Amino acid sequence: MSLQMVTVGHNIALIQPGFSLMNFDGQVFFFGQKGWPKRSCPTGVFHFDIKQNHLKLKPAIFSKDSCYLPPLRYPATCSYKKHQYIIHGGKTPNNELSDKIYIMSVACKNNKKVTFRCTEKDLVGDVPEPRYGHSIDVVYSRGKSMGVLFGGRSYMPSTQRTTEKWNSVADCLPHVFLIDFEFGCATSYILPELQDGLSFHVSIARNDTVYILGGHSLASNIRPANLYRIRVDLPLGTPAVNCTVLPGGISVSSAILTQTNNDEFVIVGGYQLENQKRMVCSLVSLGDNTIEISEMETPDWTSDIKHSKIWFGSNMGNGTIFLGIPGDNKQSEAFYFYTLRCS
Amino acid sequence: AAEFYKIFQLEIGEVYKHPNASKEERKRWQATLDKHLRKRMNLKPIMRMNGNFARKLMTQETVDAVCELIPSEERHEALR
Amino acid sequence: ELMDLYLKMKPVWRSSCPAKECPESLCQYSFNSQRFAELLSTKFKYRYEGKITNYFHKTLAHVPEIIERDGSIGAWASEG
Amino acid sequence: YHKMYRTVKAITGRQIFQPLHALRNAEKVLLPGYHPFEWQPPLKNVSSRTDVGIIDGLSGLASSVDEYPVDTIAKRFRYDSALVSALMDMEEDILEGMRSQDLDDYLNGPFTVVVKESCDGMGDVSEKHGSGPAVPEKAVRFSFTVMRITIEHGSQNVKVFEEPKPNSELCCKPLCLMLADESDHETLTAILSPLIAEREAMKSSELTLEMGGIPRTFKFIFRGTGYDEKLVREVEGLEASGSVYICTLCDTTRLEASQNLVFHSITRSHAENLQRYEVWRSNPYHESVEELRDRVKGVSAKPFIETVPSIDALHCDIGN
DNA sequence: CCTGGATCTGGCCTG
Ligand SMILES: [Ca+2]
Ligand SMILES: [Zn+2]
Repeated sequence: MSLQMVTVGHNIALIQPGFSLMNFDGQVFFFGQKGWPKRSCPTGVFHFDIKQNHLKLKPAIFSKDSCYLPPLRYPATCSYKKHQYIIHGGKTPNNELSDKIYIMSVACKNNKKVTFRCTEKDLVGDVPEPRYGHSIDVVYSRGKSMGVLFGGRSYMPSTQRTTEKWNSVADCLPHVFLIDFEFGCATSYILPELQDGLSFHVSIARNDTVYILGGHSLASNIRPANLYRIRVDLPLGTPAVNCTVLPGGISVSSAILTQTNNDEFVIVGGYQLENQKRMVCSLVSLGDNTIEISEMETPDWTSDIKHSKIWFGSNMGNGTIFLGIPGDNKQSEAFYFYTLRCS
Repeated sequence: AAEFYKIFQLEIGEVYKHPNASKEERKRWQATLDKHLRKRMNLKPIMRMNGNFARKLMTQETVDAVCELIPSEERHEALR
Repeated sequence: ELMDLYLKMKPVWRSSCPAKECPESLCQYSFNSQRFAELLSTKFKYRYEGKITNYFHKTLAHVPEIIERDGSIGAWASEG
Repeated sequence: YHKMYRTVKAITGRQIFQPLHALRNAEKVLLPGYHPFEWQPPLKNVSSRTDVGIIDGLSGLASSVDEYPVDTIAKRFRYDSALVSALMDMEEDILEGMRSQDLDDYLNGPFTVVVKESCDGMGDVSEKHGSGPAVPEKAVRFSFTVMRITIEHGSQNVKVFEEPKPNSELCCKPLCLMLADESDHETLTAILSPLIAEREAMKSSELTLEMGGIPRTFKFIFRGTGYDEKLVREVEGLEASGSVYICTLCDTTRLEASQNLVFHSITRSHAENLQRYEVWRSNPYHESVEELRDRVKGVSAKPFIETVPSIDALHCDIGN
């Protein structure tokens, strides 16, 4: 639980809330900059490098056949395994939502060079609506893979939306979607165990089971302490989706997931209420068919974190998260960033 | 009022126990005090001290908001 | 002669209706533009050979087309 | 005014000025949200409420702790309501204009208005003390004027009303005031997209308005001429001010404009920038980044305001 | 013994 302050060079004005870190082969990469991508880096993805508590954001070019994607501001990330990376949904800089799936993978690597490849996957069937704040995961059942997508937040539909309430958002429908990446097919599944919308939840994947927990429901304005488990088996016919409500859940929203050990996850960050901050850390020790969410010791927070109202971060991948604080009135550099080790 | 402002900024850093400090530690003490004064006393921060800032600063509510950021309590009763 | 060319060219993009305020300066804007261009290229070779500011390009290149299209430019300005 | 009225009524005995509650009650006749009006067809994503005045320009942007921190204050008029108010106070001018052109007064022909739009941010507007968000010390105003009104009589087109002093401060009618930064793109798009949605809806319909005992019919043409070069490059999606592509109206580059300097033609548009940004993000030809930018001519972002190809003259004077 | 790129770096364009 070592907590260190991290300085950063001349691109601190590029990190916004809602960024995303992809960990390719122990190397961290930044995505989701602020504003449309400048001529200093036309792709938008960067080389997230820290040593000696100093950070530098070098550019990272794409392949020839890749597609130049907009900087999504609240997407759903996923770690496939020919190792690749799945992003879907989120806000563009012009505040509309995107319904695409982009797949990120390394085209070539040279002596400290990287060139990604980004292709766009087309979804047919029950196409989910463009949204943000949701979550996607992949499961491995009977030697096959399937992308499970739970709902998030979006605008009003295109007939009920008026310009006097144009940016008003509403929680999505609580369906569950099964996305087949190698064919571009999506089938919705309505489940009676899931009644409310949910957004900014954390989701832990396994062989065939996903454990969604936390998450703020907009329509009734609560952060309910629930814990669902979705069991997906893949027979020859339709895949059978089964949600069972479990007890023992916690009540957060937009907390940060990290994987320290195998079958071991830490929950850090997020909010308990509006005026309240989740200042404790939840140790989630998995099993083959069990979830044991327990409280660990808390990391000694400094006084500029204990009195902020906002913070945000993501998972660097190697058991270390990277969170940022709003500095103060912009007037200097507007953000203080930290790092946090987890064993 | 500016002299008391410097006292407040020097008490949240415990300079009576850290008699040496860098530039950046003092800058961070100033930024922390600015954020907490805006959060508590609804005061935007300024570089040139005014008179209305001076009347709104020399209250007991501001020393409660500042005493929220001192670790000790002898410094609390001294500032009080 | 540079300033004479520029003052022959200014009341076309400044007039609120240049076809009914200065048609004589409007009807030969192309000749004054080319004369201004060759005097930038020849007598001022040390500054505008390989680079030119944007508003010089907008002023010399486009504005007969814009004044044919809309009718005025100073009416559609932004001083209001 | 209260001091002046109070001491004039105290000296003369008479009541020369009206007390300011009467001013307030006579003020609401001209503020937005007073008159009846009917769109034909109805406007998409626009309610038909006819009493909407000063509304929060956030338009219900979610201010919770879980998502993107917004820190701007905005107030605005609904666009069609403001166009109705600005058409209704200059009723007498339209009537006198058609009178002086040997037209009737009972005529209800389809008027073609032309409305000149302009937006520019400001600096050093000081933030106040007190409760509220962490507002930046910059303001952005969106405003419009009404340049010409042309009615069709017979076969040809006659004009009725003309703004006689078009760059006045008496005719730049305000529409939206936000405390944002025009450098920032997220909050700018978030505040400004309702007005663009209303304008895009209003571009393809008709307004029916009762003007002096007679219902008459209007339709609009919006021209966004009043933006400086920085805002046009930042909004229409082109590269910034120091690129190698210079002109926001054509595809020329800086060196080849230093060589030719006279012989060009206006080429850029809004729909062309839409097709170009789709070309940039779709990448249909698998080209590398440099030849992609050379194919797409510097378009590398999604435009979100249709701005006409024209030139601001004030900053042209200052630049020369 | 370069040398071919990484990387600054100061000038220029608009506010
Ligand atoms: Ca300005
Ligand atoms: Zn040009």
